[PDB]
Amino acid sequence: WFCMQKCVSLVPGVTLDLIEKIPGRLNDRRTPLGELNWIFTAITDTIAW
Amino acid sequence: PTPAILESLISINNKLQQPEAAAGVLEYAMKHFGELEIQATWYEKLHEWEDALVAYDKKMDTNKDDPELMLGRMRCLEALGEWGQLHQQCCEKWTLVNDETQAKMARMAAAAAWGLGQWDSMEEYTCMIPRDTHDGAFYRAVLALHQDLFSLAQQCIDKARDLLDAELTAMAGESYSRAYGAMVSCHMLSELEEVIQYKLVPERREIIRQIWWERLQGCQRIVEDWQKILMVRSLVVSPHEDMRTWLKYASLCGKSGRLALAHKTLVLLLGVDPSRQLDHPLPTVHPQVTYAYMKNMWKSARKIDAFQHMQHFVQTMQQQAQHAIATEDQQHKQELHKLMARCFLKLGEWQ
Amino acid sequence: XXXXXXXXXXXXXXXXXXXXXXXXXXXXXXXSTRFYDQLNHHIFELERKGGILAIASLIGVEGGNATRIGRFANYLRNLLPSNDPVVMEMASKAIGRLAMAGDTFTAEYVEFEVKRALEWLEGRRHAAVLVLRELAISVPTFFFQQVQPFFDNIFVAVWDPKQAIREGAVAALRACLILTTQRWYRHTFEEAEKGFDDDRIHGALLILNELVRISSMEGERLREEMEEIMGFGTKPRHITPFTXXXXXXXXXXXXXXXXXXXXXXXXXSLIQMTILNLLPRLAAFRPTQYLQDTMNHVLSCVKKEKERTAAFQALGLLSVAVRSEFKVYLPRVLDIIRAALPPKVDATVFTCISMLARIQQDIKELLEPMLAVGLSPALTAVLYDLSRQIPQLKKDIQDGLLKMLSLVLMHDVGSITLALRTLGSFEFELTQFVRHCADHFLNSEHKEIRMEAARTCSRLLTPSVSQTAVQVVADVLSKLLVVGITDPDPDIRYCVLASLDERFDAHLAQAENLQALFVALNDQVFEIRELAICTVGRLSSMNPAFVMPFLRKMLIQILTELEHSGIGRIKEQSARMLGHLVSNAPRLIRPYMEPILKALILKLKDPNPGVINNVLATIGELAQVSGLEMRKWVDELFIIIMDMLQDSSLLAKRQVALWTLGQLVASTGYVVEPYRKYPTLLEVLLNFLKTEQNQGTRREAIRVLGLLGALDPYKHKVNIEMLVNMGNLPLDEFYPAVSMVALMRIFRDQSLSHHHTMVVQAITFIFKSLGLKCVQFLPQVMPTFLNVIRVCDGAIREFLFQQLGMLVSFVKSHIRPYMDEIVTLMREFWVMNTSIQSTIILL
Amino acid sequence: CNPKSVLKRPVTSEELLTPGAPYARKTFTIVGDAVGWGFVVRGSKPCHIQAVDPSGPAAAAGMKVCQFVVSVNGLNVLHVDYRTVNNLILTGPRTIVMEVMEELEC
Amino acid sequence: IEQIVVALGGEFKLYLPQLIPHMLRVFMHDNSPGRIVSIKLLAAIQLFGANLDDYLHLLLPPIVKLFDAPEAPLPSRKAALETVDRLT
Amino acid sequence: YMHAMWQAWDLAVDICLSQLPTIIEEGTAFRHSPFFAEQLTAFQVWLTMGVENRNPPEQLPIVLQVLLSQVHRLRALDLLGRFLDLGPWAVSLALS
Ligand SMILES: O=P(O)(O)O[C@H]1[C@H](OP(=O)(O)O)[C@@H](OP(=O)(O)O)[C@H](OP(=O)(O)O)[C@@H](OP(=O)(O)O)[C@H]1OP(=O)(O)O
Repeated sequence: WFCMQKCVSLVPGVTLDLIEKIPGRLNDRRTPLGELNWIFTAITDTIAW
Repeated sequence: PTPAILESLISINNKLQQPEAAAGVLEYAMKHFGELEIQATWYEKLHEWEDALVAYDKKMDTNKDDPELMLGRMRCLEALGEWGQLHQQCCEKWTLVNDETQAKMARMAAAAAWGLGQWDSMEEYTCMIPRDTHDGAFYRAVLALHQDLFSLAQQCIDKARDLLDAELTAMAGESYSRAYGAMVSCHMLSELEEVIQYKLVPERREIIRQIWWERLQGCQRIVEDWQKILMVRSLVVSPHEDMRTWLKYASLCGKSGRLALAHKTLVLLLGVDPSRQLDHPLPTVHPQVTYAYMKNMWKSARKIDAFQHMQHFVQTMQQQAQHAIATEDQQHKQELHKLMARCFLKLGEWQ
Repeated sequence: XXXXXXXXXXXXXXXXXXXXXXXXXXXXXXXSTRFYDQLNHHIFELERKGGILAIASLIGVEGGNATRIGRFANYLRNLLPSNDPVVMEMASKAIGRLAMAGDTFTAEYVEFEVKRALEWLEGRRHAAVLVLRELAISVPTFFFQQVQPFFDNIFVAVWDPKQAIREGAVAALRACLILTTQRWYRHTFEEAEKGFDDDRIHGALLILNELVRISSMEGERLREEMEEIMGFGTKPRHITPFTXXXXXXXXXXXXXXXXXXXXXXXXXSLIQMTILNLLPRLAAFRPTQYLQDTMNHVLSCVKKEKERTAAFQALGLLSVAVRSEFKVYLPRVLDIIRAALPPKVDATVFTCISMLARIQQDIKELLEPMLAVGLSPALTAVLYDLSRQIPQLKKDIQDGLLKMLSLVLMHDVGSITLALRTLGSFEFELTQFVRHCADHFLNSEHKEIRMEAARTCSRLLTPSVSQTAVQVVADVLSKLLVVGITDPDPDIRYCVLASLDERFDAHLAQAENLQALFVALNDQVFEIRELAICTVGRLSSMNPAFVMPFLRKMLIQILTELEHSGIGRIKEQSARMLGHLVSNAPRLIRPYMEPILKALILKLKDPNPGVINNVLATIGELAQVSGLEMRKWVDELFIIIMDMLQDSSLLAKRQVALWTLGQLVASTGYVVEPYRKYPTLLEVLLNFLKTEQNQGTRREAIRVLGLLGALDPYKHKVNIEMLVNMGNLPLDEFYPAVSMVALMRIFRDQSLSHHHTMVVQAITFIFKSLGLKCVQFLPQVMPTFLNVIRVCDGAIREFLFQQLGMLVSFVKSHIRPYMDEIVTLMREFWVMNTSIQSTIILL
Repeated sequence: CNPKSVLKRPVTSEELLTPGAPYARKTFTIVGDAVGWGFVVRGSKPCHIQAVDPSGPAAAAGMKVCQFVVSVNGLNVLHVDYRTVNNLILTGPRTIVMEVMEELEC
Repeated sequence: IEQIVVALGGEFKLYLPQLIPHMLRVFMHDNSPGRIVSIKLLAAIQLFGANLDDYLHLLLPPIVKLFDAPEAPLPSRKAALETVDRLT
Repeated sequence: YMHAMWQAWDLAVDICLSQLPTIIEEGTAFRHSPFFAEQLTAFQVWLTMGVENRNPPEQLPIVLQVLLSQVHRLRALDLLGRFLDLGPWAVSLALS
């Protein structure tokens, strides 16, 4: 969804194909993919509270 | 043929950017009129600073000391860069001098103090320079950056540019060549702007140095112009922090037939005097500097000693290479081989 | 633009009229030409004050032009011969504004008024005096052009029995003798002393004072300052935002003045006023008999009325000039001051008590009546400058002054205004007052009270660890932010926001305060919007967790207004706003620099001047922020900017063009190589030095030649017949050849159109006089002459064909090579038009 | 020989401090300029004025070379080093309040 | 326009930026008797819905100038106010 | 949907996958996001003027999430203690 918004102009050279091939896992918080999952959990729990 | 005519002929040639013709006029004077008719000012116009100093020394020995001959000889000393002798003549003669010559003195006295790095003397002299002059603004802006008065520095630079208006406009009218002198003034002003950034932005430092290096190579290879520019950059960059600048400078001094200045420069970079300790071996720290010293020594006709040093140096180099070759220092090894190669070639041609 | 422009014209013709002239000047700042001349003529003939307001205001702002000068000069020349008072001085101000316009006709207009002023030397005499006085101030050079007529005519005309001339002509002589000193004096002293030997008193004294006052500025510099009554170590911002005979005769000057002060004691108010002005300045040059003659007139004038104001001014100068000998008359002066104050004019009395110290412990007792007088701007200026010069009891001064303010603020509107201005002007030693001032501004419907109470509280929070003080500052600053967001009057909102400086950034970075500031970034007023984004950008280091997400959303909106809004003003405002963001939040913008720069380059390649000017100022600020990441685009922006630098057609100012180019070369480090790529760069930048008149622009054009380095002259060389005619030929041949060559140059280009008739009449006469030797010139003349016939229009065609006929009659057989072209010409331009038919048949 | 000394008076300590006799004090307020004030103080104990720019604002408002100072911008600097006074004037405001001893030709 | 908005719905925000320049010119210079073409364009903006998110900063100033202008007629001012109500 | 924290999520994503060209192609080491660091900085700034019983800090649940790692655990444990010090009202919040 981030790659479908108008805000992609701010990051040229970011297509869906790069999102498919994002490295990491959803467990390892030291990887790039696990970083986002960890951040996302914090942001959502903050909005709710 | 008259001396006045010959003098005017010389000044005309310099304005027309024909240095060789004006030199020929001095050769004519030498033959047909000898030496007494040749004033020292003629050498000054021709940029014969060595012969002008000899002339001003001969004149100041016989004739009693005069304001005009003192300023003429002092002007020669600043062009040569003999800041030691130039500052000695200043300190000796201040109360003995009038306020008119005082204003014609301080512009040269401040240059000498700045060269020697005595900032208290430099402050005294700069105040004596008139504010209406380009130099008066420039030297006030320099003592601003020494005291970190950034706000006042920028102010003084702007007035300096304002005073360069008159000079830039006049020289631009009659060819680019005449405008070059003014162009160098703005060069030094905009370099002083990039010293304020250098003192404020640690992240910008290596960029500024690269810009400085590329800019100086576009500038003309005249030794006077380089000395001015290097003295400015030396406000925040010691010569050790940028070797290649001062080595290229020494090479120009060598090519221009001023090996004495080249020697001083190289001694300052080496750290010690090999000239004094002839028996000792040359220091290996900063090898590119040492190599420049040896090829200078060869030009100085100490060619048996130079050759011997090169044999010692290459043995040191090849041992310093072998023992220090790890995987890490690969760029250093590649530069050390490029050096050793040029060393071996010099060895051969010298042999 | 015509009907309502004439409706408000009669409105301003018939406070309200000055505001209608200021609004007309404000409308002239944005701005047909014929209708403005008719509207000025409509207001002129009718009233006279509004006509001068129409003329002078437009000329200054819209700019003097040859059309406007030629027309309005007749209007000004008609007013001067006969006019009313007050209107005359307004017309003289319209002369000064015209004379300082800086036009080519200024030389003619000024010397036209000066020559007629000398002819006169009563609406004629006083008009010439006001013209010469204002021109002497504004234009020293052309005022000096007639100095010998100046002195000779004026020393006759001054001593006529008139008052308005004596007031102005001495001020004109003042402006003249100052210009003479810095660069006549014997003829001045002779005619002045001849006049002294009661109309002929107060004028000679002023002339003698001019030689005394100019010789010693120490006397005047004290009077000039009393009438009116950053840091060098600061680090500049890392991103630069866009931007003899008068001393020898001085003895007789006071000698004839010491007797004049006794002679004209109470003869013919006006003379006593000028005496009490001059006496201190003469005494400051040379102070006892001179002092005794001064003291008799001065002390007697203090007890009297209508002079007490100027008397203390002279008395204050006398106390500074005459130090020790004045101490005898201290009991006299202090008794008059102790009697003058109880009645409460006295604003000057305090100013001179400050000059009396400019001391004794008696002043300590003098404070208790001084403060009991009341709050005045003179009093608090004195006590402030009193603690500067003599800080013996600075604490006791602040003790009484704070006690006075406390008595006042424990308790109409304009006094509370000035009391707050006092409270916030100079330093003090304040909790209840500020929590009580938080009540006053909220509960005041007066606009000026709210605006000043805001300025006061923001100044009094300069002392900004105790929890109570923090909670107080938090309360006050929350109320201030509410006023800065919610107040209807946008001036008050702007003042409050501007007052929230760096000092408060520790408090502004709180969540609640930041939520208010965000609302403020959508203010109706663009200027307030600009100021808010600057504050939030500055806080992006304090609380990045809030500020950095919000500036990203704002950045998207800014770039939306740029790209998608098709409107000049909105795009101009959007670029300006992106300027403040780049400068204040460079960390945020660095990752997004390539998108922003592509958007801006696209705006530069679009087919309003202020939009391009703000876009260039933003790109320049991006240069420094980019930090060598913009190199790939440098060659693109260099083409664009060099395209915009050359020629004056482009609306965008060269100044900002040259400034942004500087910042690119500087930050990105493109040196020497641009000279090779763009060789005209050195020809463009040395052309500005011969063309530009602005200093700032010329300054940049040098700073950019600096950063680009000094090119070696050879590297610049790599980057880039009339005498011969005579050298060969004899003179009898040379003269035709040089005549022809000179005619051929005119034949080409559009210059021929102006001189069509004369050029060809010459060439024909040349060929006729030569004979058959003209055949030589045929290959030159014919191809041009035929192409001239092709592109000529109307009447000239017929004439050219007539003269071609003459040519052909002379050339005769030699015309064969060009005959084919001539036929084609004829074939094309043969028409049924009777005129050309007869012409061609003759040919 | 590197330093330059233009002051004939060898020492003035304990002579200034005594009231009256050789000199009469005066206070000079000098406004800053675009390029600087133009005065130098190089007195060890008394902080005498070393030189004054003849074209500068200071020379216009008196400020002769042969002078001594004891207070700058209010603060009394009668007994400090010359370098310390140079720090105070630069770190201070643009306009400087200066007291000049102004010896009366003695 | 109103029919394209109901047809596409969420996908209209891709094409709205092209139309914005013309809509902003309508407000600046509307000579329609009683500005009834403005009132119609307000009624359209109500349909735009959550499409206006990324472009509300563009549309809103014209709408705000419309209902604050005293010279403008009362019908067109009520239409602007009711539009802001809906969009809220 | 219109909460301010959503804007932070966009920036976090932007910075995280602006490195992907260099991570995939160049093989650059993935630098971690400053998000959690900057959020603790905001909580610290709040504590400075947090004596009053104002609106609680938005970042309290983030401080909890930070405790799970070790990278920022020392800083969080410090700040969390300083917060609890403020009063018993704050300890009640941290327990809720
Ligand atoms: O004067 P030379 O003895 O012939 O030495 C030259 C000279 O070097 P210096 O800077 O010491 O004078 C060249 O410099 P230029 O003055 O011509 O600019 C330099 O060339 P570069 O500037 O390209 O380095 C060249 O070096 P190289 O052989 O690597 O091309 C080097 O030659 P030697 O080191 O062999 O004497």
